[PDB]
Amino acid sequence: AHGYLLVGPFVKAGPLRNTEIAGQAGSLAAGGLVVILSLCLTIYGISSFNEGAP
Amino acid sequence: LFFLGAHFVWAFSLMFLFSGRGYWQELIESIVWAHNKLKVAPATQPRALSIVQGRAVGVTHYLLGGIATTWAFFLARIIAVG
Amino acid sequence: MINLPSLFVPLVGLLFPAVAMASLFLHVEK
Amino acid sequence: ALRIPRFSQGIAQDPTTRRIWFGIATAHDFESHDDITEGRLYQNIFASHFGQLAIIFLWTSGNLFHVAWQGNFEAWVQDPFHVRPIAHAIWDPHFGQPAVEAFTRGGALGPVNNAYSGVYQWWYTIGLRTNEDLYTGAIFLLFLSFISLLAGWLHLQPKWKPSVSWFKNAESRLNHHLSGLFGVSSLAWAGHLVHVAIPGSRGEYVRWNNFLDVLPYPQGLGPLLTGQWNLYAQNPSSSNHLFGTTQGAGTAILTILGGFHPQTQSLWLTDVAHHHLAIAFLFLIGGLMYRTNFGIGHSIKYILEAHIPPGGRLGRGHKGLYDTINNSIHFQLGLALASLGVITSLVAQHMYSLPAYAFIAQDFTTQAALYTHHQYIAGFIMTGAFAHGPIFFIRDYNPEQNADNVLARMLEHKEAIISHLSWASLFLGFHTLGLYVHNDVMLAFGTPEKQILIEPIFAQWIQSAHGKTTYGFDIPLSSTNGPALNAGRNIWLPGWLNAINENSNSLFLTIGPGDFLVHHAIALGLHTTTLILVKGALDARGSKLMPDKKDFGYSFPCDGPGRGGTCDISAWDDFYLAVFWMLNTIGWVTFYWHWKHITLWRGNVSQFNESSTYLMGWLRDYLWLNSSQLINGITPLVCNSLSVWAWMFLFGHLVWATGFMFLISWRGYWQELIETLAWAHERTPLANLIRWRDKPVALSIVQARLVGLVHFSVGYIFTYAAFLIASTSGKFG
Amino acid sequence: SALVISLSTGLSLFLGRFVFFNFQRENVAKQVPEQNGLTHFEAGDTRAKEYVSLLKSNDPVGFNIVDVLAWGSIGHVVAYYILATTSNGYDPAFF
Amino acid sequence: DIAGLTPCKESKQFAKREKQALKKLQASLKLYADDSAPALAIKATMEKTKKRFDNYGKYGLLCGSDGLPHLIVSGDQRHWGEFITPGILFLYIAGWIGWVGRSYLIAIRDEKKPTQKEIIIDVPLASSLLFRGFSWPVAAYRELLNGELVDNNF
Amino acid sequence: MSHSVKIYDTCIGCTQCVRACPTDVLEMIPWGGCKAKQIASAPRTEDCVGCKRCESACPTDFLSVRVYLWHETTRSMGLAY
Ligand code: CLA
Ligand code: CLA
Ligand code: CLA
Ligand code: CLA
Ligand SMILES: CC1=C(/C=C/C(C)=C\C=C/C(C)=C/C=C/C=C(C)/C=C/C=C(C)/C=C/C2=C(C)CCCC2(C)C)C(C)(C)CCC1
Ligand SMILES: CC1=C(C/C=C(\C)CCC[C@H](C)CCC[C@@H](C)CCCC(C)C)C(=O)c2ccccc2C1=O
Ligand code: SF4
Ligand code: SF4
Ligand code: SF4
Repeated sequence: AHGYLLVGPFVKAGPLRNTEIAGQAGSLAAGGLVVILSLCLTIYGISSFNEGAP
Repeated sequence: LFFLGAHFVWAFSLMFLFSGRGYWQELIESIVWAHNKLKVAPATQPRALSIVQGRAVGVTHYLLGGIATTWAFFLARIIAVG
Repeated sequence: MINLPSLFVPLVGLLFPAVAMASLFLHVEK
Repeated sequence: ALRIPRFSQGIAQDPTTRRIWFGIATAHDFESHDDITEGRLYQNIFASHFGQLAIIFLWTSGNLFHVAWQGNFEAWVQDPFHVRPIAHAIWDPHFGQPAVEAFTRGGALGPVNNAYSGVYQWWYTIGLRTNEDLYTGAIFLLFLSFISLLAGWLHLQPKWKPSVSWFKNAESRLNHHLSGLFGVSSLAWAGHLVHVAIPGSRGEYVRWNNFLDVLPYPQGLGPLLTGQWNLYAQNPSSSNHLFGTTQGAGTAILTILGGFHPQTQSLWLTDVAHHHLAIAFLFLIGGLMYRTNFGIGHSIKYILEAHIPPGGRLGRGHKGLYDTINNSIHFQLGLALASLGVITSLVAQHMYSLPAYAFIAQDFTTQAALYTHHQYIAGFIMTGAFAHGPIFFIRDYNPEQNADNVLARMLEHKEAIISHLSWASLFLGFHTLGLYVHNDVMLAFGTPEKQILIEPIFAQWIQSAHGKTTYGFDIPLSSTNGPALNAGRNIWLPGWLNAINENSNSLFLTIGPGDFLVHHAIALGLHTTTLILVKGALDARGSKLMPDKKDFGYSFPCDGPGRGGTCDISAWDDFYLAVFWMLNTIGWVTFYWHWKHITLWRGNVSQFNESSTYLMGWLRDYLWLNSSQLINGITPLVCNSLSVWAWMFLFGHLVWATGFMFLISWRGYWQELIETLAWAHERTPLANLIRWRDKPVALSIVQARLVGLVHFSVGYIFTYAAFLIASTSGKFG
Repeated sequence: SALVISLSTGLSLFLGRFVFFNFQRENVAKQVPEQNGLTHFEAGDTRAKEYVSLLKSNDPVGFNIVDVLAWGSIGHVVAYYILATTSNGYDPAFF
Repeated sequence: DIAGLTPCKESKQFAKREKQALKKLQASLKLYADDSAPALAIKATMEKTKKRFDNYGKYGLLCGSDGLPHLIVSGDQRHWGEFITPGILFLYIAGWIGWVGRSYLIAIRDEKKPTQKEIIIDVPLASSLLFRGFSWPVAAYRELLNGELVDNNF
Repeated sequence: MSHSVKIYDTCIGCTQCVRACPTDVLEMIPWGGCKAKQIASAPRTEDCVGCKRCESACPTDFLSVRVYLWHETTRSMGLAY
């Protein structure tokens, strides 16, 4: 849900905007953000480990 | 001829704004010492500024400094062309 | 191949930082 | 509630951020944090700054290695005229094309900033010519700067002593140093310039292959060892040189003699070497002055001892300055700082007027962003010099051990010391400020006449003794000759130290009433700056308002309200306060050169002369003239050659300004709204459960006096950085 | 004009005042004792200064200056030579 | 004479200063007081800076370039009283500011309690003390060194 | 140290003198007379923050008192929370 967000933000407001490329409209850089984002997310799950399977 | 003073007064405020207090004490005595040798000071215990007075002499100066700076900057670009 | 020496600014100015801002969040924990 | 980064425990606990911020900014304060023993500490600074030297060579390596695939020599030697020789290539993805505008510089493709740093004239400046001859640079320096780490460890590890006691001698060391080090460190240099470099300067080249085959001479070192020495200096050069090619280059190493040059300024190649040689006896004769367990010479106590020029019948002690300075390690690191501090400017004020370098000054941008990175610093030192000699007084220092005894006595008769200091300032205060407003009330009153200016003898007079030459005088008993010097003459001072009057590049520029003020306002700087450092230092031990103020002597910033009201009254917060005037002297001073120089270069001189005199129009021209160029690199109709600089120059005005927060804010207001602003999450959805490891806080009550500063400073020092360059580059001068 | 070898004559006046004691009495440097390993302890930190030991050499080794300085510098020094030199030797006067 | 160029008797650069400037402040062809009784550039403000003239006095007076005067103050030639004459004057006047500073002060501390006399001021300027200051001949200049304030008071 | 700011004096009498301070001080220990003879610099101090409200009133007649623990709690902070 948070996924297909961050498109027109960086495909319609992109650095040199309104693109003529196959890529954007685009995954592009944004797909790069979910990676930075998603692990900035993990090294917070080192605040809790508390470790199990129940 | 103002625009230099008051563009000075402002850049005097920071001294009042940016500084300690038992400092100008610690200083005010070295003074008070030299004073006593010649026999010229004690009466009316000379004292540094009242923590918040020091702030009172920030601000107030920072404003009548930083302000008349433009009161000058202005009246000097409407008198004469404009 | 022609004109291609662009890696020692992300590995450094970008990725090296990733390492440590991650990694060194060892200051919090490890 | 975890246990965490260690040396401290005190620190190791608070959740609140202070744990990080602080984490970094004890690291360095070894004495008396958890670990430390007099054997730990010492070594724990020794294999530290073996981690030094080490980082100075990974700097130097790359300095020589972002040169010689790109950014000329093999064009800058070919013959180098004030256009734009390069350090390095800029590479930023943010750039526009308008990058095509320099952001690229004639010959090279890459856009680069090119060098303001001194070297290009020194790598060249002795030999080291050849663009097929060099990539060497790191290769060495680095196959060095790693060894720099190796002892680090080797001498780390106990087996082969890191050695505790050993660190207190002196005599042995410094009986070693100022011979072994300096002396042979010179010599060896005297060596190099002479076999490999002077030959390059006149030169034709040395070739890599032959050391033995290359001789300076035909019949070889020649008696020399035999002393004639003299006759090196016959027909050493021939002034009308074609420099580095002969044709009249000549070959007798070394001189006094011939020329200031229209081609080169600076310092005849030979002379920087007999000198380097010449001094290399005195230090070698000096080294070997104190003991090393053979039984010759001197022991460092017992000359200080009962020694003493005055009184002897006075009543002031000498006794153990040596184990109180030896035992201090702060006395140490503060006679260290200064000397370096006093000489860092003697370096940098002699390096102009007397630059050692082919094609420098009259390169004359790089001559003006190199006097100052040695004026900043140098000032930046001095403070720290004065600041480790008010830590000696608190952490170390021993009132019973010291007493009657001259360093003591300095505390004792101290109230005077700050007063006959503060009396200098207050005088040097209003009296410079009468002269400069008066000088500005007059004008724009439109009587310029009835200006008050002293044309200020005392210098002009020095520099008669030297000369020349401006319009005579006799000066009774010199007389412009008759009494000449007579004892001395054709030998020594020759043509040299005779530029005379010489507008273009004299050495000595011709001083008047504009210089009889700045010169009294640099003097009101280091005085005020030092009444506060002298004071700062003297009672770090503390006074009346605080008797106590100790066992943290240094940074205990703040105290409770009441008594009179007590504040920045730690010897750190006077150091803290000091650094503003070291950023105000080291500003009046630098400010001064440049305006002067600037004007000197397409130069009226006149202009400083009437426009040193008064304060307004120190803005108007200079400061207001000559931002000119930089402020549009942006200018709306597109971007012109310098853009880094002007954006830096506003980066300059922000970093500065944003100091003030830190500086007019004071932890109380900040902490409290963070008390409300940490009711958000704890209260507001999708933000919750979610735990900081560190509790929100507002910065401690010393911390922000620093940070505003270490913030005030960059802005400030990054603005003139960007200002001067962004204006000595176009010019006009 | 300049008596250059006026003073290099002069400085190895004094460091031959160095050729000194390595030779004569005892093993050398009068020890080491103190230098590696280190001092008692000592700890002022510390000794040894005597205003009295200017005697011994000042009269003996007053000569040394001369020995090069005299006849050896401006000597044609070590004229009384020859003594195995096929590869080559001389060393022929620069005077 | 000493470098900055010489006095009034000739300082062309100085001459050019006399002239343009003021003389032009003139050069508003008129602006009209053909009788008129008020507006005073006209008379003096120029003439009071202007009937400054090949005379000024004479004064020597060094005139650097741009012919603004520089003051050497050596003890020579003409120039002696550009510091000493108005120098001892500064000294004499001050010191008889503070000779009486060390006076409408060393006169109290005394009797029945004197804790802030000082903020009202019986008699003002001390006065009485005041004239002590011109009637210093010598005054402190020996009495400070001996007796009264005396090393013991030190 | 972990709270060490000396307010001591000599009278340590506490009538029309000093009381102010959030918890920290129970004193009234006596020591074998001083006139009023309630003495000491302190009760056990591992409880509260760092005022100098501690003098402001009733003598210390050398140093004021102040910030200084360094070694700093959260409860001793105000904020954790
Ligand atoms: C040549 C250097 C010399 C040496 C060998 C030392 C050695 C020492 N100094 Mg010191 N000092 C020096 C010069 C030196 N100093 C100078 C020149 C000054 C001022 C001019 C100081 C001012 C100073 C202070 C106030 C203190 C020391 C302290 C110390 C001791 C602990 C070090 C520390 O706290 O760092 C740890 C610091 C860090 C790990 C980094 C934080 C530093 C900040 C302020 C960064 C500085 C600005 C920075 C470059 C800007 C950011 C870069 C920008 C491009 C983003 C250690 C004995 C401390 C001490 O023990 O005294 C009791 C402390 O009080 N020094
Ligand atoms: C905080 C600052 C710092 C920084 C960043 C710099 C940076 C610079 N300084 Mg500098 N300087 C500083 C502090 C600093 N300085 C201080 C405190 C002083 C006063 C002591 C100086 C005094 C100074 C001088 C006099 C000069 C510079 C110069 C320079 C520039 C030349 C590059 C260089 O230094 O390579 C550094 C190179 C090395 C570290 C290697 C060379 C060292 C040799 C001497 C080692 C000898 C060991 C040898 C192997 C022993 C031989 C034994 C055997 C063979 C017999 C560079 C801009 C130069 C310049 O003018 O540029 C135009 C020069 O003029 N500086
Ligand atoms: C531009 C500046 C402003 C001014 C005018 C001053 C002035 C002064 N500072 Mg200072 N300071 C400032 C900004 C300023 N500071 C800032 C921003 C900081 C850092 C934040 C500091 C940090 C600092 C320190 C650490 C110290 C000083 C000290 C001093 C005094 C040193 C003595 C001297 O120089 O001659 C005397 C003063 C002048 C030339 C300024 C003019 C004062 C007179 C002439 C007032 C004019 C009278 C006027 C006609 C009447 C108007 C008043 C009213 C009736 C309308 C001086 C009063 C030191 C000191 O206390 O000396 C004992 C020392 O403690 N300053
Ligand atoms: C130029 C100034 C500097 C800056 C940047 C700020 C900024 C701020 N002050 Mg402030 N302040 C300053 C000087 C400054 N002050 C001074 C000198 C004083 C007194 C002399 C004060 C007295 C003061 C008070 C009393 C208050 C503030 C408050 C604030 C905050 C207001 C909310 C806001 O809009 O912040 C955010 C916006 C900015 C800081 C400006 C934009 C910054 C740009 C450059 C963007 C950079 C972000 C980017 C991602 C960088 C990452 C790149 C990477 C390389 C690091 C804000 C943090 C108030 C507050 O906290 O209310 C919320 C509070 O009322 N200030
Ligand atoms: C010029 C001349 C000359 C000479 C010169 C000289 C020789 C000198 C000088 C001067 C000097 C010689 C100076 C010095 C300076 C120094 C300094 C400035 C230092 C400083 C510092 C300090 C004072 C410190 C202090 C401290 C403290 C704070 C406390 C305790 C500790 C310590 C010590 C750290 C000649 C020969 C050519 C001749 C002619 C003239
Ligand atoms: C400089 C400074 C001082 C020192 C400032 C002082 C001591 C100013 C007070 C000076 C007074 C106004 C001089 C009064 C003397 C004359 C009025 C008496 C003679 C009367 C005349 C006729 C001249 C502080 O006390 C202070 C306190 C708190 C925060 C910052 C600072 C601060 O920055
Ligand atoms: S912060 Fe204010 S109240 Fe607190 S100690 Fe400092 S000056 Fe006093
Ligand atoms: S505040 Fe001081 S004087 Fe008062 S009771 Fe406490 S210790 Fe005694
Ligand atoms: S403010 Fe000080 S005296 Fe008062 S309770 Fe806290 S620590 Fe104790």
